[PDB]
Amino acid sequence: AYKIDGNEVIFTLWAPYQKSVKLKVLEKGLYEMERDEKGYFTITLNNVKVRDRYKYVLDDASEIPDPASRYQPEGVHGPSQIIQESFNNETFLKKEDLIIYEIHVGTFTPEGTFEGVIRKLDYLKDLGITAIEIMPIAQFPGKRDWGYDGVYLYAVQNSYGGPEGFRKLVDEAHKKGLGVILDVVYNHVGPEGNYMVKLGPYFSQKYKTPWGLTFNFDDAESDEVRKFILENVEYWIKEYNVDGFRLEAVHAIIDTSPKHILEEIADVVHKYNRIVIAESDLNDPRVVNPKEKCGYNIDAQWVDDFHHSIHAYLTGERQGYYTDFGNLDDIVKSYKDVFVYDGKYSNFRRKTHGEPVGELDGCNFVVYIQNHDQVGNRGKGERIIKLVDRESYKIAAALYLLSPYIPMIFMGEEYGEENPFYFFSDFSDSKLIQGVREGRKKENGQDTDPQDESTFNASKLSWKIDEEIFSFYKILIKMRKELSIACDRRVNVVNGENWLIIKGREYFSLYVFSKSSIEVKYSGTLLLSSNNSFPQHIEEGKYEFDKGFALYK
Repeated sequence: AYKIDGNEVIFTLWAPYQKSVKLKVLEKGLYEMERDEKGYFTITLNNVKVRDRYKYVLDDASEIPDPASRYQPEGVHGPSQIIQESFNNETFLKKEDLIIYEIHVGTFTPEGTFEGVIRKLDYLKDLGITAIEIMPIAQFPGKRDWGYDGVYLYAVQNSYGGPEGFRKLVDEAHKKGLGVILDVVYNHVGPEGNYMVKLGPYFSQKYKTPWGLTFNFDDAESDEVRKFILENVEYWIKEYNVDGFRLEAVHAIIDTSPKHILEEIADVVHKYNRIVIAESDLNDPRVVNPKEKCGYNIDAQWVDDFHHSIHAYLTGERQGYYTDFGNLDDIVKSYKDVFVYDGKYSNFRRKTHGEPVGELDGCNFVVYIQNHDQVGNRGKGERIIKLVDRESYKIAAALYLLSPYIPMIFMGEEYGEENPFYFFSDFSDSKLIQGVREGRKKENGQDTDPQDESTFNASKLSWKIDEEIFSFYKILIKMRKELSIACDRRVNVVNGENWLIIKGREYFSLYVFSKSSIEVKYSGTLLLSSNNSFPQHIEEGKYEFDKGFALYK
């Protein structure tokens, strides 16, 4: 990194593999750097200002961007740039009022920039969302990427609007009473434009993940790599005033140290009173358990079991991981016990999977019927709206929005967006271009070309409003708040062949998947319905209901 110190600025580069490194300040000089014995290279300079461009030149004369670059104006292979130094001591977000909205900046808006998301803030606020979640903005190759190919952990993507656009987005979100959560990647680096391998043991020689290589957290020289990650979390908070984080694939962050890097990450976010959420495929409560119960004390985790159980039941799909799901029983299991695989044999995984969650309340978990993976990892990128009828879509929306868990809405879901969301990338390396095309075709059955611009264009939201769907979402969100549904796992669930009744402290819901005669054990007054066949006031008794959903107070 660099540190601005009055009128001077000190450049620090960690590079144990390197005998000697030069700082090349574009159009100024080449400056020999001083080397300490742990292999940190330094110089303090007097003639450097905001906006100056630089690179490092290595033993073998080759020139590289700063791996801790704060800005890559010309992309992943261009020079690094010096930017203005910048936060609130607290996030105003309360974990239990959290309703999350997932945004891919590039496709969210015709603009495809942060400014584009600023334009939608009033709309999001009025919808009833309390936090936006931004998919990764760490600089990745070209302009079209989900974000997981990011390769400069500190550098806000140039083509989204860079440092200033992001800072402006968070400032405007705060003015409007909305939090921002940044999706961040601490388990891997993208395959194009990363130069760390030339500098030191950033990557493990011990571990292989689905992704491939991973960061080195527990082997020789790993102190400095732990710092690189820990300082990154601190950086987003101080420099951008971010409210929280969503950690990509924590099951791929491998650490056998006495104290797990995941626990240290949560320490950093909590020291600054922020929130962290984990994407975890472990079904293991240690991720969110407090330290006194041997956990990392992360605030919440994504629970795919909830999505899968709804998706597989409603669609009839059993391909890939859906094979582990499909029964109505699975939805009730996840509504009661959170995990469906809570220590039970998985045919998909060919092993016993998961662990019960205990008495953890609902706000340690996040659920959804849609997100970038559950749409985008499908070969044809189909939203669930294309896979179920209108009533089923509404029933699915109710099931998660009225659950004890923190709900996350996928951009466009709420107004009935029909456009696909495809996997797209924007590599320039011809081997990587070939690999991604072949891999997406073989693994996902993707027929559109990930590297074709029209694949990105087809994934852009249309903003074509289905008013009836939008109204339904809006009222759901509002009723969730009024009924104090959030976090509260004290629910009673009854099911028959083709229906579910779920009762909480203040409400009951009827989810009728197919015309059924149902014994209703409660009295109440109708708050919301997926059609108008349900009565305003219901009393205990037996009723024949058509497909649909009804919420009673």
